[PDB]
Amino acid sequence: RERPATPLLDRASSPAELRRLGEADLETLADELRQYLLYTVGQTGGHFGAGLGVVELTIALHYVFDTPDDRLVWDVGHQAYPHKILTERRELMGTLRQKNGLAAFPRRAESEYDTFGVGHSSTSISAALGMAIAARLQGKERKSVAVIGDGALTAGMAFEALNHASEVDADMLVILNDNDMSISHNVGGLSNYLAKFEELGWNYIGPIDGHDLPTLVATLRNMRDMKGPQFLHVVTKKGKGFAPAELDPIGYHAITKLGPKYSSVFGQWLCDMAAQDARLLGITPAMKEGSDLVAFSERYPERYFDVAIAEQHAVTLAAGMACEGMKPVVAIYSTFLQRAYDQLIHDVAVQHLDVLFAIDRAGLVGEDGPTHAGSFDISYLRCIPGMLVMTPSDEDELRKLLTTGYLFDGPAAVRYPRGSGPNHPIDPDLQPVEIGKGVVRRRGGRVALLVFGVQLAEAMKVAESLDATVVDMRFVKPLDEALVRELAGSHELLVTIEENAVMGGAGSAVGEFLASEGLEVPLLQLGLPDYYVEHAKPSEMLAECGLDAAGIEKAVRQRL
Amino acid sequence: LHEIPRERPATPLLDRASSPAELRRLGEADLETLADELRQYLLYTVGQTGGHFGAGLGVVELTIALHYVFDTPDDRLVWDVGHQAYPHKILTERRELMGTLRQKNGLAAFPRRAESEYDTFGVGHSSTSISAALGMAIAARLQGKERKSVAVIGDGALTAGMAFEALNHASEVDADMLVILNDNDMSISHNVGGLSNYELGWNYIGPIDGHDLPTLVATLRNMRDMKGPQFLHVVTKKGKGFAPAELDPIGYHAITKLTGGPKYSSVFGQWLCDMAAQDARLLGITPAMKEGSDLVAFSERYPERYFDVAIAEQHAVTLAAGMACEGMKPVVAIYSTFLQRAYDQLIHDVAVQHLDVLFAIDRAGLVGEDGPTHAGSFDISYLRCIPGMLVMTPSDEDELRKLLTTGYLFDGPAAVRYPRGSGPNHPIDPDLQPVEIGKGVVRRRGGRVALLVFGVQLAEAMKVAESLDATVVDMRFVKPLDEALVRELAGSHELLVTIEENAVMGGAGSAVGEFLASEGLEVPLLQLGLPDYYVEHAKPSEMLAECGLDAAGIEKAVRQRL
Ligand SMILES: Cc1ncc(C[n+]2csc(CCOP(=O)(O)OP(=O)(O)O)c2C)c(N)n1
Ligand SMILES: Cc1ncc(C[n+]2csc(CCOP(=O)(O)OP(=O)(O)O)c2C)c(N)n1
Ligand SMILES: [Ca+2]
Ligand SMILES: [Ca+2]
Ligand SMILES: [Ca+2]
Ligand SMILES: [Ca+2]
Ligand SMILES: [Ca+2]
Ligand SMILES: [Mg+2]
Ligand SMILES: [Mg+2]
Repeated sequence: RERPATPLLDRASSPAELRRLGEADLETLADELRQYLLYTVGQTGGHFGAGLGVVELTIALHYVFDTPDDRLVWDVGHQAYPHKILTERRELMGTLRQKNGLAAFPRRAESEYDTFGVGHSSTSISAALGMAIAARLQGKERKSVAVIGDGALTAGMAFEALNHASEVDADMLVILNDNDMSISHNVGGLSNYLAKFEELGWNYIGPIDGHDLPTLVATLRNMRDMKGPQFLHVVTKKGKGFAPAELDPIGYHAITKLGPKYSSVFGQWLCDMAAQDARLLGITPAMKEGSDLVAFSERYPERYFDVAIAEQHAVTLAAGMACEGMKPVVAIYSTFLQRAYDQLIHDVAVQHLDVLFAIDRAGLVGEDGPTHAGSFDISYLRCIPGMLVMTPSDEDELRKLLTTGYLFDGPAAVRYPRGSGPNHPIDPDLQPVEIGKGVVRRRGGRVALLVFGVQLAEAMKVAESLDATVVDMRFVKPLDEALVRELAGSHELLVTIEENAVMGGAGSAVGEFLASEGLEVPLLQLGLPDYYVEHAKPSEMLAECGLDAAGIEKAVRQRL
Repeated sequence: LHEIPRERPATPLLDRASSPAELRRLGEADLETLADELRQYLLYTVGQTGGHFGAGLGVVELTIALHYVFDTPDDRLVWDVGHQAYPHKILTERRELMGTLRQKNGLAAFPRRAESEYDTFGVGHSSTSISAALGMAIAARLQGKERKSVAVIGDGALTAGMAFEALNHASEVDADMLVILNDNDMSISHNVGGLSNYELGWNYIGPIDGHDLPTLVATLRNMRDMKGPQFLHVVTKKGKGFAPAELDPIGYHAITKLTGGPKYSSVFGQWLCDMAAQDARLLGITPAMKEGSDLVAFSERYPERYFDVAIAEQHAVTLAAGMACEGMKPVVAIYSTFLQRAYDQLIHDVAVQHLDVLFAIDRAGLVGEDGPTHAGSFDISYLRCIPGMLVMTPSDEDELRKLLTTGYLFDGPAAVRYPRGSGPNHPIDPDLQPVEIGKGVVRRRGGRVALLVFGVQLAEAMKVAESLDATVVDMRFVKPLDEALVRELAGSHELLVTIEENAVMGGAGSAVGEFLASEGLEVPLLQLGLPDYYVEHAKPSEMLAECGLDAAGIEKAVRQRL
C-alpha cells in the first residue's frame, strides 16, 4: 500500500481543527482515518484491531470535549493510534515504534494531549479520578474522561477506583469500550454480566452503538455536563472496517510490518509435564497467546485457568491450589508480576507453598518500551526468603530449569526473554538439575564471566578472544557459593552478566557472598543501567546497555 | 458484659468443645450457652496477653455455627485477615494455648498452616480468603474429593481489588464454594467506600442476623449442600457483648494486656499537618490506615485534602499519580508490608513518569507480635532498584521530619521509611527545612572501623562505636548514595560495616557494595541487616536481638570480623 488520499483528515491535525469541521463531515472523516490507520500500521507494524474499534469513539471525543484542557485518559493505550493521529502526530506515524520515533502508547513527555503514560492496563479510572479531584480543588472547570476496555475493567484496581469515585462524588466520565474481547476472548464473571454500576454509585447510560457517530456525539454532549460519577457503556467491534481482523480478532490484535520462541519452549514443557503428572495446573492472567498456553488449554481444558487481567488473583489462587497438593504454574511476564508482588510474598513465599512462576519477557522487550521492560524480577524476587530463582541460558536450559523449579517443593521462579534463542538442541527428557549448581562452559584464566541468563552466547564470543573462563550460572538465589569461592581464588577479575537491573540484581548476590566471606577479588557487574531504556528493536536496546559482545568485551578490557 | 475478667472463668461447656469434633456432639440447645462461655473466655485471655479484640467478639456466634455445620478440618474454612480468628483457635485444640498467644514461641497472631491443620491458609494481609478458598475448591473437584470450601470476608476486606478479581473468577469456573460476608459496617476506621454504601454469578442469601445461632446453623446447613458460587450476607456488631467495645469500636480493635517519646507515625502526622498548613497543594492518602499511619489530626483539619481509599493500596498510588499530573502534591502514607501490593503502580504509574509523589513508609523493619506477615523487611530492596526513586532512611524523630521535608520538596518520586513505635527521643527542630540530597552526616570520628548506618540502629551503633573507638556515619540516603563519603572511608578504614533494618539481600548495604565494586575499591565490607528467613513473632527487642541488630549483636559481628 501507499499513502491513501485523505483530504479531510489533513484538515484535522488537532482537536481544535477537527472541532471546526461540521457533523456532516465526521462520517467521511472516519473512513479516511480508518484508511490512514490501516496504511501506517502496515508500514511500521504495531497494535491494530482495537484501534480500529475506537475510530468513531475517538473522533467524537475530541469533537465534543475541549481537549487538551479537558483530560482524556486511555486505558492501556494500544488503541490510541487514532488519538495520536488526531493530536498533531498523523505525519509522524511513520516513525511509530522505531528508535527515536513515536512510542507504543500515550506518553506525557510526547504530547500535551497524553494525560497519562499507559501500557499496563486498568490505570485510567484511577488517574482520571485523581485529575478530577485536583481540578475540583483548584476551581478549574475541566472534564475528566477515562476510556477503559471490558478486558482492562477485570483488574481489581479498577473496582477500587470505581468504588472511590463514588465516595468522593467525582465529576468524571468513565467510558466502557465493550467489544467482548481481550487479546483472547474475555473470560470471567464480569464478561458474562456485560453480555446481558448504578449500585456502585454510578449514573449508567447505554449501551450505545460505538460506531454511530451521530449518536456518540449526542450522547457525549449530554453526558459532558452532567454531575458526579457518570458511566457510558459503549459497544464496539474489534477490527471494525477490516474484514480479516473482524474475522480473526486474536490474530489482528497486532501485526508486523509488511529457532523456537522461548515461550513456545515453555508451552511444550507445560504440555509434556501435564501428560506425565495429573497435578499440574496452568494459570495465566489473560495472556494465553503471549505466554503460549495454547496447546495446554486445548489438551487439558480442566487444568487451564485464565483469570482475566487479574495478576494478584492468579497468584493467590495458585497458593490455594498448592494447599490441596496440586502443582500450579503461574505464567506471567516480568513486568506484570510487579502487580502480584504482595501475593507472591505473603501468600506463597511466607507459606513456602509449592508454586512455579514461569516469568516470560524478562529483560528488554523492544518496541513496547519501558512500561513493559522485564528489568527488575531478579532484584525484587531474590530478596524474598524461600524463593528459588533461576536464569536459563538457552532453550534446553529453559526446559531443564522449568523442570527443576516445578519439582522443587517450594516457590520457584524461572525467567526468560521474548523472542528466540541460539537454537541449541533440546533434550526431550523431563529431568531436573542439581539446585544451586552452576556449569562451567569454558575453562580459561585471568578473568571469569559469571553469566545469569541468555547473554551466555555473547560472553562465549568475548571469551574466545580473551581466553576467559565462562560459567553458566543457573541459580541466583541458591547461589553456587562453592564455585564462586574457587573462581575468586583462581582469577583476577570476576564479571557478572545479567539482563536485569544492576542494582539489587544477580551480580549483587555474588557481591554479597564475596563480602561476607572476606574474598577480595575485583568484581565488575554488567547488566541494565539505572534508567528507563527508550523503545527500539531489542538488539539496539541491548547494544545501548552494553549487553552485546562488543559492549561486554569493551567493559572487561577497560577493567583489566 | 462490662469488665474483663481477671480470673479464668467457669466454662464447662467450652471445656467440652476443645475441637470441632466434640463441638459437633453437643446439641443445638447448648450452642447459645457455649457462645456466652466462649465470649467470656475470649475476654479473659485477650486481657491476659493483649491482642485483637473487637473483631473476634463479633464472630463468636459465626465461628460456633461454622464448625458445627461444616466437617472441619476436612471441609476448608478460610478466615480473611485472621485477626477475628481467636474464637476459631479456641475451638480448634488451642484454647489452653491461648495464654501463649502473640508471645515468643507461642501461638501466632493469625491463622497459620504450620500451627494447626485447622488453619487452611496463613493470612494477615487482607482479601486473600476468596482466592485461597476458590483455589482449594478447584483442586478438590479435580481430585474427586467431596469437600466444602468457605471463605469468611469482612466488609472492609471486600474493598480490595483482588477480592473482586476472585469473585469474578469463581463465578466463571462455577466453583462449589461458600463466601460469607461478615458485615459490621466497619474497617479499622469506619468503612469509607462506594461498596460500603451498598449478578456477578453468585447466589446471594440475606442479610441474616450474625448473632442468632439458630438462623446461622439453619442457613449454613442449607447452603452447605447447595452447588455453585454461594454468597451469605451476615450482619454482625464489632464488639458484640462487650459494652465498652461496642461503644468504641476503634479503640477496642486491639488492646494491651491488663513514658517515652512520640511515635514515629505521630511525628509523621505532625509533619503532615505542619506542611499542609503552609502548602495548599498537599494531599494526604491512606488505604484505610488513618489511625495506624496517624492521619487523625490531618483528616480533621484538612478534610477536603484527606483521602481514605479503603483497603485499596493499588488505587491509592495511581490516584496520587493523577493528582500530581494536575500540579497537586500527594503524600501516600503506606506500611512497607502493604506497599508490596502497589509495587506495579509505584513503578509504572509513578516512577516511569517521574511524577511528584511522596511515600511515607511506616512499619519499616520488624513489627513485633504481628509477626512475619506484616514485617517491613524488603522496601529498601524493592525500591532502590527502581530508576528515579529517592530512598531515605531517618535515624531519629528530627531526621524523620527533615527527610519528609526533603522528599516532599524534591520534584519526583521520594520514599521515607521508618519503624513502628518510638525513637531515642531527641529534640525535633520545629522548622520545616530540608537537607542536601545524597549526603550523609558524620556523627563520630574514630578509626579502623566505620559504621555506615541507614536508619534507626544509629543509636545502637553509636554505643558500639564509642566502645570500639569507631567512625559512625548517619547515611540518610540509600539511593542517591553518598558516594564520595563511602570512598573516603574506604581508603581511611580497614572495615566498613553497613547497618539497616531491611533484608541484607538487595539492601542498602549492597548499594554500598555495588559502589565499591564498580570503582574497584577493595575494602572489607560487613553487611548487617535482616536475615534470609521469616523472623518468628516476639517482642520487637527480641526480634532485633535475634537478627544481631542491637548494640551487642553489632559489636559481636564487627569484633568477630576484625
Ligand atoms: C496489567 C496488564 N496485564 C496484562 C496486559 C496485556 N494486555 C495488553 S492489551 C490487553 C487486553 C485488552 O483488552 P481490552 O481492555 O478490552 O482492550 P481492547 O483491545 O478489547 O479494546 C492485555 C491483557 C496489560 N497491558 N496490562
Ligand atoms: C492489604 C491490607 N491492607 C491493610 C490491612 C490493615 N488491616 C488489618 S485489619 C483491617 C480491617 C479489616 O476490616 P474487616 O475486613 O472488615 O474485618 P472487621 O475488623 O470489621 O471484622 C485492616 C484495614 C491489611 N490487613 N491488609
Ligand atoms: Ca498478530
Ligand atoms: Ca537425556
Ligand atoms: Ca582451553
Ligand atoms: Ca548467597
Ligand atoms: Ca551508587
Ligand atoms: Mg475488549
Ligand atoms: Mg468489617
